[PDB]
Amino acid sequence: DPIRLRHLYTSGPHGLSSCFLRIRADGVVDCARGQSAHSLLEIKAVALRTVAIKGVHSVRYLCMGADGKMQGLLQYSEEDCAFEEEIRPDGYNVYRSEKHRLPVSLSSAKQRQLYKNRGFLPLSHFLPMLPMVPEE
Amino acid sequence: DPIRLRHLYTSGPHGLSSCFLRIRADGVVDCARGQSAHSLLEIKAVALRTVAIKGVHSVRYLCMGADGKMQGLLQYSEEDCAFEEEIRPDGYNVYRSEKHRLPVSLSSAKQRQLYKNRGFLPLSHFLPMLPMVPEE
Repeated sequence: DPIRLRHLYTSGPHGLSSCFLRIRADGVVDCARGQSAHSLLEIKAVALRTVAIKGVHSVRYLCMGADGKMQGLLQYSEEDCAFEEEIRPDGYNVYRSEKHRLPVSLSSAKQRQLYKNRGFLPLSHFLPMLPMVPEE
Repeated sequence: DPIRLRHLYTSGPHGLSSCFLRIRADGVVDCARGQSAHSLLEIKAVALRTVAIKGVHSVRYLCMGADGKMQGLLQYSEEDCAFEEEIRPDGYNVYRSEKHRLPVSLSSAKQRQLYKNRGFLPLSHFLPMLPMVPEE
């Protein structure tokens, strides 16, 4: 199916923390305060509900490593960079990794303990936002 | 690409504050009133729009530390001393640090609060000036 250019938005319960998934040139994955060139992602279907996410600007694939820690890799590998896209009741998406048994998330090392301490991960629900300006 | 020898010029709104980024022998980074041997910088491309800045006279690399505070280090480290060079509408350049999420600036500790209080940093727009006398 068609390719999608979007900005993945998430936030904490307070709301004051607006976070757009950003893939940096140095391979780091963090939170951007608003839509930017580093947060513009290319979401491509690889299988049924499975997708690959690539930073348009950094040209790095969103990949999952140890503990579900996210990073941007220049080289794509299905097992670490392909995720099952699922819509949640809140209308946001969760991107799950089969191999790592965890959803993509911008949670910190300390926050990741909540996946088995409460059964969830902070900053793991993402709403694909269309860019505020046409682009392709 | 080729190496560039320049003097980075900036100023305050009053204009009365002419500032050339100076890298001192004692590692301190401050404002020079005019072009001098301490303000002669070597700007070298490391990647696409990424550059390294070294004081010719002090032989110190322009590096960013805590709060974006600038200092001159004898030892180069990409994460703290490499910046993305971007041209602004005023024709001046802003040198951004991916790791520190801030632009190079000669702002004081008190002035740095303006980055999130207004979204900018004083003395962060720099115009690379060619030396007024040939040199290499």
